Amino acid sequence: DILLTQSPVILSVSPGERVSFSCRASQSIGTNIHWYQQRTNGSPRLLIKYASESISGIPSRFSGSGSGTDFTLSINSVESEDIADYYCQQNNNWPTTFGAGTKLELKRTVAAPSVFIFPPSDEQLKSGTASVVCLLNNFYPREAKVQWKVDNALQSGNSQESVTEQDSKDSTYSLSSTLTLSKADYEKHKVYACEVTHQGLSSPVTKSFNRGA
Amino acid sequence: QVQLKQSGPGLVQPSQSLSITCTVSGFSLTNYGVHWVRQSPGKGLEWLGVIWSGGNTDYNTPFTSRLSINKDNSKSQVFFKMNSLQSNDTAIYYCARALTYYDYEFAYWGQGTLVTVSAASTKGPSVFPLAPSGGTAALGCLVKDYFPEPVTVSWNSGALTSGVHTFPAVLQSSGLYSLSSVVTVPSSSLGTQTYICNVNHKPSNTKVDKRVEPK
Amino acid sequence: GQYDLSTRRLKG
Repeated sequence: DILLTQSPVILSVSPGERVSFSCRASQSIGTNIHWYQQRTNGSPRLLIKYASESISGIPSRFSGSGSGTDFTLSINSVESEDIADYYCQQNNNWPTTFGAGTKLELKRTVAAPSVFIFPPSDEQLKSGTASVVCLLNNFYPREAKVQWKVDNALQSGNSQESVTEQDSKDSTYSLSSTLTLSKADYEKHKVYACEVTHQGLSSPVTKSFNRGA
Repeated sequence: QVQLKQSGPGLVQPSQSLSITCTVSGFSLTNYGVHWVRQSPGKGLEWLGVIWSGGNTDYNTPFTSRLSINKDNSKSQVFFKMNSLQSNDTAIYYCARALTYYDYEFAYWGQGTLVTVSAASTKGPSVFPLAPSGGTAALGCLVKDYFPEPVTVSWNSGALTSGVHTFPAVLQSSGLYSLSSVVTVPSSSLGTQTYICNVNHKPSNTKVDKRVEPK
Repeated sequence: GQYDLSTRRLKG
């Protein structure tokens, strides 16, 4: 089968800049290549067919070139909703094969997170488990530290983080940190705090509550 | 216009078989072939096979002996069936249609069907409020202890979408998934507007609507 | 670099 090599694997640019995706084939495929866009939780979207031919409803800032083994997909003025992975497909040789994709990230100005903390609901406490959630909202860049403290004891190993993909509108990330503990442990303590470190804060922000207000 | 609607996601036991139905509208199966493509962590995008207008099938080489594609023109249905699934067959499966009847440039895609191959048992989630406590209030829902992926979450039956973040599910040590969905709203609307997260875990047909209020 | 079923996006 034809091996399609896409490079680089990550691509980070700023809005309005031109960007180019690379797709190289293991042997000549003429111009028998198609390009696809995949947004978060989306299905692939056909952008270019046969190296350079336009597709209905696709913005004109998408174009493609190349022939033989070296092919390029180009966006001349990157927009925020262009955040996605981009895939090439060959069909000169059966079976049709796809590249491994290139991720396109967007740069933007530093944005400090807004921090919120939620105690476990009384509903969940009926089940014998307590979840404490700390939300970091609409920040950039992605790197962030979340430190948990219970009665000034550092928590380690009993929290999990999840991070959204970049937002299509404002290019920010959001993060959730969930501290999980047994109800017995949760009842044996009072002060619950998440401390948040981020480039956009001059000093760490701590959101805390005391169990039972 | 042209649409492809696939059947819902689900669990399949190892060494067992997979069945997906693709229903099409905006065109006839007698005029177009329908392709099947999957997307997995192990191998990325993979072309699996196609059923053509006249009923002939082609299957990609590593699938000839465990893949079967059938259709019902009158009912606009294409049936995908694959035998003896293992763990690396966990993937999102799409049906797809090309621009022209004979070609392979896939301009129309189904929404995908996430198939999880595992010996474990299906379990619906519990939904718990994340209650609100610069005039912007955050609130959400904790969708906890379900298997397998995915779960869909919306707010106020689709009417609230601005400021919504639904985080990727994380696998807990229990082998069960968990996620939270959050939204920021004006705090002055908390006494006037109702906020409900609509949770649906189709693998277990568990549908929960959780009202989230200030505690 | 690997595709993630949770987000339908490439992660690492």
